[PDB]
Amino acid sequence: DIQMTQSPSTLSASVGDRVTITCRASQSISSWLAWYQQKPGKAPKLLIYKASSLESGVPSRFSGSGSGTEFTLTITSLQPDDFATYYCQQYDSFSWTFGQGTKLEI
Amino acid sequence: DIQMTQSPSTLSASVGDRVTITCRASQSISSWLAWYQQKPGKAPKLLIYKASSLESGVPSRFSGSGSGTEFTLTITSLQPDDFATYYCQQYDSFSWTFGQGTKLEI
Amino acid sequence: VQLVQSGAEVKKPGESLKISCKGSGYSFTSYYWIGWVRQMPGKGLEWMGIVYPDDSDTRYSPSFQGQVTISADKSISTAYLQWSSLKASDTAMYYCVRHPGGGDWYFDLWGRGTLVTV
Amino acid sequence: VQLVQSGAEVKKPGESLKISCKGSGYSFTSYYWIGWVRQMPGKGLEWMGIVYPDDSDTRYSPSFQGQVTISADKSISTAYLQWSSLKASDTAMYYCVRHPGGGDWYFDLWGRGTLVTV
Amino acid sequence: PRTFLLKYNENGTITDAVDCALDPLSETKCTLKSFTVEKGIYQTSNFRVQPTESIVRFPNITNLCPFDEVFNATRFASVYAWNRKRISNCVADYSVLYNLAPFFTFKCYGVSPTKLNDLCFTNVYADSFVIRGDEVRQIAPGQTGNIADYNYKLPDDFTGCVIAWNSNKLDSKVSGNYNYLYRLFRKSNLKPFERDISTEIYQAGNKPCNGVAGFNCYFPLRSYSFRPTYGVGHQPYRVVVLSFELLHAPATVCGPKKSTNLVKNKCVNFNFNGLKGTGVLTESNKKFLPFQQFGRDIADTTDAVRDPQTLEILDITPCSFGGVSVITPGTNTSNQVAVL
Amino acid sequence: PAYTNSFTRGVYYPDKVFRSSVLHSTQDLFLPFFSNVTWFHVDNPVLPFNDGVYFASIEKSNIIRGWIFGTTLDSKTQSLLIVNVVIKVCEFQFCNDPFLDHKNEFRVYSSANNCTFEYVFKNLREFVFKNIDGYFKIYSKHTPIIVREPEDLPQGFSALEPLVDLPIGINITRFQTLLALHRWTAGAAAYYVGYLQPRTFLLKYNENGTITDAVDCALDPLSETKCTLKSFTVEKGIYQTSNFRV
Amino acid sequence: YNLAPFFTFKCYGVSPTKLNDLCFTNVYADSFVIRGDEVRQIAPGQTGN
Ligand SMILES: *[C@@H]1O[C@H](CO)[C@@H](O[C@@H]2O[C@H](CO)[C@@H](O)[C@H](O)[C@H]2NC(C)=O)[C@H](O)[C@H]1NC(C)=O
Ligand SMILES: *[C@@H]1O[C@H](CO)[C@@H](O)[C@H](O)[C@H]1NC(C)=O
Ligand SMILES: *[C@@H]1O[C@H](CO)[C@@H](O)[C@H](O)[C@H]1NC(C)=O
Ligand SMILES: *[C@@H]1O[C@H](CO)[C@@H](O)[C@H](O)[C@H]1NC(C)=O
Repeated sequence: DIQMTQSPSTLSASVGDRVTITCRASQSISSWLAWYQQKPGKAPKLLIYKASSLESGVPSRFSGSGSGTEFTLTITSLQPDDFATYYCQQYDSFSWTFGQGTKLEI
Repeated sequence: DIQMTQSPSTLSASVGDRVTITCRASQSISSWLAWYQQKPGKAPKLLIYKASSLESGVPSRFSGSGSGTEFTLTITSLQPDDFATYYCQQYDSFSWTFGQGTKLEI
Repeated sequence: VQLVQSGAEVKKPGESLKISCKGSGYSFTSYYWIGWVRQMPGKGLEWMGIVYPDDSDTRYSPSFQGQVTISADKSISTAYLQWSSLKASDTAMYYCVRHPGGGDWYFDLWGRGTLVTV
Repeated sequence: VQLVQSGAEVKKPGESLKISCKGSGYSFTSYYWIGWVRQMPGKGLEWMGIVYPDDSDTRYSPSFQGQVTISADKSISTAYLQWSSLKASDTAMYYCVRHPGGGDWYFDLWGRGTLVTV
Repeated sequence: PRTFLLKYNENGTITDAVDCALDPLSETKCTLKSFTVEKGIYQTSNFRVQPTESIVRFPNITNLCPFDEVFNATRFASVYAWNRKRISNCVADYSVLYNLAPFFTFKCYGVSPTKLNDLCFTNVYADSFVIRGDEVRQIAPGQTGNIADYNYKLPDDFTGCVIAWNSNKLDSKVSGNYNYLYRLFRKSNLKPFERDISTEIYQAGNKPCNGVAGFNCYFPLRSYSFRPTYGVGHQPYRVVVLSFELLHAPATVCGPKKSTNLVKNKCVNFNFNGLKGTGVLTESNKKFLPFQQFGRDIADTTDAVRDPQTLEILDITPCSFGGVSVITPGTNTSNQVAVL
Repeated sequence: PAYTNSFTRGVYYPDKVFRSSVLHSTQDLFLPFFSNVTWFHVDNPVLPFNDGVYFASIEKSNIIRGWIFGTTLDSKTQSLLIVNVVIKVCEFQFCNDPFLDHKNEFRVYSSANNCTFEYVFKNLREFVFKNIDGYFKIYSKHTPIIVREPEDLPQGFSALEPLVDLPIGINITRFQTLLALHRWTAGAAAYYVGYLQPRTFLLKYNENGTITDAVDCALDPLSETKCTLKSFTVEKGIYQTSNFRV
Repeated sequence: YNLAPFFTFKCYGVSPTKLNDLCFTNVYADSFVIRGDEVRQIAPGQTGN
């Protein structure tokens, strides 16, 4: 199974900051990465598909980039809406795997 | 696209009279004409299919005849509900075409 | 054995228009050709297209081909008439109609109707 | 356009249980892959499996292969996760998810979740 | 099961019989079609040494071929950019293919399916793509259509198997899957096993088409728009074409056959990398170049072979045979015979 | 353009079958005997590809390192790069002057995109390049040679053994030699190009399996007589060899 | 070749591909409707109702 390692495990930043979560894959997965956001006690919300294309209904400040091993999820300005755990899911191949997750915190 | 001309465009006849309506085809159709009753603001209801047989729920007063290019629709005794628009459509070949319609008045 | 159409609605030009027809009261709904007929205000009926719900095969009149898109959701026994680029000419009341099988290609069942004015 | 999931169920270890989720608000339900994803409390998301309601085709994950039993019924558009002999480790949130076909295998819709407690 | 010569008398009663295989005299009787033999020498049958045992020699390879990646890939390539994967240096078990699905097509050319596990191939190549179901017929030698003409052309003398199955579950999207593309316009038909990935605008007319995309100026590639609702003919089908070279050579790909020990100087049945025969294998002084794996005589019959394991040159000689002649004084004189 | 005589060069082993003490007739793409082969000094023109190419190189310092094969030799069409071995079938945007500079290195292409296939005067290296059924076949033979005149191809017989077959699957109509500018100033090395033709050859396999000699059947009436009689020696007489047909 | 997804096109005495390259003296098209299992009955020298 393709293994997703997501860094950093916990990140603390203030409102209005810019953050760059990174996700790395054991095997090259082209651009088939999805970025999800889960608030505590809430279902995760799909944010990024095709590693750059934002899901409709998601704030435009979210952005994704990278291919192959490296993937970067960048938020230009943080808000209390942005403070939730972030996951990276590869869908290049079956037996889909999720990243450990990043706990974005105030 | 078989073309249908329906004559006369409007007909006025007293209640209880026998009324005849002619549907003419651009090219011959082998008894594949259908006659519909459309009351104002209502859904057309099938009276006659194959130009001879009549749909269930239609009284015997309504009748049809003809073959080839020429077809006829006849009412022996008129009724208050009988007066309304009448349509003829060929289903011999696709791209089905309707008649212009005949408005019936007392 | 009835066809219930979507409620009549008014939309401005350039909008996407979808009209829904659901058939009830007869079994094997997917095996009946379901089509749409257009009546302009003060005009005769014009056949527009038909769809086979089982295989989604579509047939269109030459005038309405491309201009309309007719689809069939066999799962919920429904047929959809989809118009793009609504215009003033796209003002008429539409009938959902049912076809018998075999060589009988008249419209045995007619819906109540769906007026659309642009 | 969202998935409705059953309420939380609490059972002692060694008991069979079945958790149901039905999608609603979207057409062609049986032609969308419906999956289960497990999140251990205070742990990362783990994809459990997926099922195609139309033909009842399942693709379980290797970790959960031979243990979970995911099935589906297209009549009510409901996907069932049947777990037999609940073990102690089987105390986690279960999310019903839907994902599109084609190359887009990402889980666009997520269910609210069931608090399966063992 | 035996051959007998039966004497029917005037009344139809079998009054005597001769067992043709009993002894040389009876064989002479059967060959002469008579119960009496005159003095002379008669050619009756052929002596032939029979093989004592069966020997199988296949390359010392155990790793299975990567058919799993070819057939169980999450997303296949488009037909205009069909993907070619080299299958080599592995054991090819073709039994796994049958079990996967009720295949729409598992049609083989130049071979039979059931015998694929008994053969060795020099270098297998798997070409994978996605097409429409109605276009599945165009994946065959000497076919006409958009896929054959402008996307993927099979050679007329094509040796290999075309496998096509329904991929509605994985390649159809309700909104529509536009990822898969096919070439619709090209200047000339593709030669067999050639790939065109050029995106230059097709100039049907005289006026140039530098991206104008006008009349007679079209982008060659077009989308498929697979949807689950459409019928089987419009549903996507995944196609893998396995092409292999059967003429014997250093065989990287072989079936799952367990090699026996190499036994020399005895008449044996032998199977060297799918080459089956009967003969005596002996040490050979013939010097083979590395690409040379067997030797042929003037009748194009394999007279020397190279052992797949030990890379040893072995001469193959037919097991001893000859004619058999029966010298008889005559059945009237005696039943004694001599055998030459 | 300078020209010279191929003599009996350019003969390769038709198949992988071992044959000994036999005369074998084979129909294949061969270099015609005594053909007019164009010879260059180190000059890297875009020589066309016409059903196959025979490329000979006489040198001692490895000026010729490879070749590029393509139809347009630009990014719009996919092309083959072979260099001394790295083989790449990519949509190369080749430079007008492809050469390699070595420092005591690839100037061939500005960029390489959408790769589909990846693989990794006393010396005469003879090569045969063919492109059939999407397969690029390369045959090779190396011989130490001594030349009285550098221009002349050595007169004799040597056979080219199969080197490699590549499933490149492209349309090749042109080729260019890759030259090493040495330590730019590069010393001239002789390289000869002869175009292969569909020809029938009669090959003599000796006791050790080597192709010692051959007869090119369509060279002249004597060779056609030899091929018809399936012998390299013809006795006195008159022989019906073939039929001329317009 | 655009008629129905899986049409059965069976040519006796000719090839499906070669029809465009040939000239035909007299051509007749015979149209009818039958059961699918009876389709194989429509061939030279076959047995069926
Ligand atoms: C591709 O995936 C399928 C499904 O997982 C594999 O098919 C299974 O193969 C095993 C061993 O060969 C059998 O025991 C199962 O019964 C098969 N399952 C089904 C549903 O057929 C298949 O082996 C994989 N690889 C290839 C090359 O097809
Ligand atoms: C190969 O390329 C040449 C020139 O680019 C062209 O004339 C020819 O038609 C091409 N052949 C094929 C089979 O694409
Ligand atoms: C070879 O070609 C050159 C120029 O094309 C010509 O001058 C010469 O005579 C030719 N030689 C032979 C043997 O054909
Ligand atoms: C060729 O490479 C270019 C450069 O990235 C890319 O835009 C194009 O899509 C590629 N062509 C194909 C057929 O992949």
